[PDB]
Amino acid sequence: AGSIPGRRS
Amino acid sequence: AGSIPGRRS
Amino acid sequence: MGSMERASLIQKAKLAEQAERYEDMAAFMKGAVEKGEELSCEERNLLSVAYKNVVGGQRAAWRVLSSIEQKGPEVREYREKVETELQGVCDTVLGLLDSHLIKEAGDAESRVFYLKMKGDYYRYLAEVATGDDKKRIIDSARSAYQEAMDISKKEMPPTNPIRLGLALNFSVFHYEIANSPEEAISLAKTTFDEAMADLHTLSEDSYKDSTLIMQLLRDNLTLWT
Amino acid sequence: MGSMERASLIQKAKLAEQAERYEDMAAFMKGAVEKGEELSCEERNLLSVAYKNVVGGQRAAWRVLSSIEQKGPEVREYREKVETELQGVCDTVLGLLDSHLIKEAGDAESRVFYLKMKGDYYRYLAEVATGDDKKRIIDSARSAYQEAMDISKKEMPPTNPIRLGLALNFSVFHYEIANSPEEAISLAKTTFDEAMADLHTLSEDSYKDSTLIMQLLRDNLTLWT
Ligand SMILES: *Cc1ccc(S(=O)(=O)N2CCCc3cc(Cl)ccc32)cc1
Ligand SMILES: *Cc1ccc(S(=O)(=O)N2CCCc3cc(Cl)ccc32)cc1
Ligand SMILES: [Cl-]
Ligand SMILES: [Cl-]
Ligand SMILES: [Cl-]
Ligand SMILES: [Cl-]
Ligand SMILES: [Mg+2]
Ligand SMILES: [Mg+2]
Repeated sequence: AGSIPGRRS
Repeated sequence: AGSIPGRRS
Repeated sequence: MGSMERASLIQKAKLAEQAERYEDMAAFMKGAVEKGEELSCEERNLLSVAYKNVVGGQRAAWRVLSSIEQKGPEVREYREKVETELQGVCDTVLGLLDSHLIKEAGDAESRVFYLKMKGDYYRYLAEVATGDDKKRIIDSARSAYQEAMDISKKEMPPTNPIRLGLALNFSVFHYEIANSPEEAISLAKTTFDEAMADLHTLSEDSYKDSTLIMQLLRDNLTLWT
Repeated sequence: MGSMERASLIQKAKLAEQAERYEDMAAFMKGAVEKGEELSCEERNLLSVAYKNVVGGQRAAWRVLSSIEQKGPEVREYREKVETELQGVCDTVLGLLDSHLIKEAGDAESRVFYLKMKGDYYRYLAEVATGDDKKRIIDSARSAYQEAMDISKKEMPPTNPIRLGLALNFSVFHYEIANSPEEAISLAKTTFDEAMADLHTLSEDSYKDSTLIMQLLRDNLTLWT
C-alpha cells in the first residue's frame, strides 16, 4: 500500500 | 490571467 | 534522435504524455520535427503540449525563486540557473519554428498555430527579460501574434479554436507584458462576442471546443474588470 | 557540484524543494554528501525528500508504461529506457549510502535512517527486476531493513518516527515484494499497538508525528484486511 512520504504533508 | 492549456482538460 | 524513425518518435511522444514525462515528450517531438517533414494537426498538438508543459514548470519555478529573491548570492544564482534553462528551452522551440516549420506552413491552420507558438515563446522570454534586448523581445512576440491575427481574421471563422486560443494568448500578452490592459480587455471582449454570434453554425463537438475557450476569455475578463 | 560550498548546496536544495525542482534538489544533495562530512537530521531529510520524489516519479511512469506494455517495439523500448534511468538513480543513492554515509553513522537515528533508505532503494530496484539477480536484490532490501529493525528495537522507543516509518516501509516490502502478506499485516499491527501504548509519554508535537505514521499503518491494514 502506502510507504512513508518525504514530508509530513 | 490564463493562457490556452495544452489539452482541453 | 536522429537514428529513430519518425513514426516511433511520434508514438513515444504519445507514451511520454501518458506517463507524464514531458521532458522526454519534448525531446521526441524535437526529433520528429528535425526529420524535416511537415507536421499534421495531431503532431502539432503533441509538439505544443510537450514544450508548454516543460516551460510551464520552469516558469512556475522561476516565479517561486524570483519572489524569494525580491523578499548570500545563492537565491540569485539559482534563479539565474533556472532562468538560463528556461531561455534555452524557449530558444530551442523558436529555433524549430524558424528552421523550418513556419516557412513550410502554407495552410492557415498550420501557419497560425506556429506563429501563435512563436508569440508565446517570445512572451515567455519577455517574462524574464531585463537587459538591452527586452524591448526587442517584446516586439518579437507582438509581431508574431499580429501576423497570426491577421491571417486568422482573413482565413478562419470567429469560432475556430486556434483563432480563439491565439486571441486569448495575445490578450494575455497585452495585459501582462505590454502594459496595455485596455487593449487586452477590448481584444478579449470582441473575440468573445464575435464567437458567440457564430456558435449557431457549429456541430455539438465544435460548439464544445469554442465555448471552452470562450469561457477562458470570460474568466480573464472577470479577473481584469 | 565539487566547486560549490557545502552550505550553498544545502541552501539551494531547500530552494529547489520550494520551487518543486526535485531533480535539482537531488543533485545539490548528492554534491553535499560528496563533501564527505556527516549529515544532520535536517540534511538527511533533504536527501531523502529529493531522491524519493525523483524515483517516485520514475516509478509512476514505469507503472504506466508497464501497464500499456502488458495490455512494434516502441512501448517496450520506452519502458526499458525509463527502467534504466530509474535503476541509475537507485544505484546513485545506494552508492552514496555505501560511500560513506552508513559506515560513518554511529548514532542509532542516523544509522537507522540510512539503512531504511538502503532497503527502500533496493525495494525500488526489486519492483522492476526480472533477471538472474532478482532474488539477490530482494534479499539485499530485506537485509538492510532487518539491520535497521534490529537497531531500532534496541535503541529507539516504539513511537520514534524513524522506527515507525521503517516498520511501515518494511511492511510494504513484505506485502508487495516478498509475497509475505501475513508478515506484512503482523508487522504493521504489532508496530501500531506498541506505538499506541507509548503515546502517553509524548509531547503534543511528538504525539502528532507518531500518530501521523500510525494512521499510515492503519490505512495499509485496512487495505490488506
Ligand atoms: C493554441 C490552440 C492549440 C490547439 C487548439 S485545439 O486543437 O482546438 N485543442 C487541442 C488541445 C488544446 C485545446 C484547448 C482547448 Cl480549451 C480547446 C481546444 C484545444 C486550440 C488552440
Ligand atoms: C523514514 C522517516 C524519515 C523521517 C521521519 S521524520 O523526521 O519524523 N519526518 C520528517 C519528514 C517525513 C515524515 C513523515 C511523517 Cl508522516 C512523519 C514525520 C516525518 C520519519 C520517518
Ligand atoms: Cl545554482
Ligand atoms: Cl507546406
Ligand atoms: Cl526509447
Ligand atoms: Cl559518526
Ligand atoms: Mg524513416
Ligand atoms: Mg568549504
